[PDB]
Amino acid sequence: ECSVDIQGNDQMQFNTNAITVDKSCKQFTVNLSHPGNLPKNVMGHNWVLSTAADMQGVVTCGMASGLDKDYLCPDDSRVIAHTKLIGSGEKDSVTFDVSKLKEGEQYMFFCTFPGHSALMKGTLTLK
Ligand SMILES: [Zn+2]
Repeated sequence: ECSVDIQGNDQMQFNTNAITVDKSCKQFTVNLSHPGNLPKNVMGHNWVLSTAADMQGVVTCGMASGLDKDYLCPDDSRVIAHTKLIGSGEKDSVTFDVSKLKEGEQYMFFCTFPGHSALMKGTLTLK
């Protein structure tokens, strides 16, 4: 409806590649969980949303910020929404206002844990 449940596993994979946000939604929520066995310092996953153009810079800034900031730069204006960084058996939800999205743009979601973004990314589109 106006939410999606996403799992990030021990093989650096999200279980979706593409999220659609319905125009009727005023908020949208992502419920993130982490099946598998590995703790967050070795296989952490977050779900972070930006424009496609901003993805790399978000990722690089996160790398500079490190594990103790959950691999995101504090106050990064390019981050539309984000969960916290989670490890196995943990969960986190993020809810954001759909007014923050422009219609028909293919934003990207991804994990900013070192090395996860090229495998752990997808599109989000407001339709
Ligand atoms: Zn990850």
